[PDB]
Amino acid sequence: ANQASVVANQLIPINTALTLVMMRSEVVTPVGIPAEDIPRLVSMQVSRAVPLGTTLMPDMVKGYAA
Repeated sequence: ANQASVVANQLIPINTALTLVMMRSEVVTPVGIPAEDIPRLVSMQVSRAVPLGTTLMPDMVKGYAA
């Protein structure tokens, strides 16, 4: 029900390390990576370009394990 996920706040280009300006928290379905994990994600790289408005999913961040 009101579980928040990381949603792309701007285009995140392929193989660019994530900065906190790139990530917002939002309740959406399907559930993706929990909002709580935004601190962890900083400096990790995404494996594909993530468009504005897209929920970050585990399989899009290289090196992610929850």
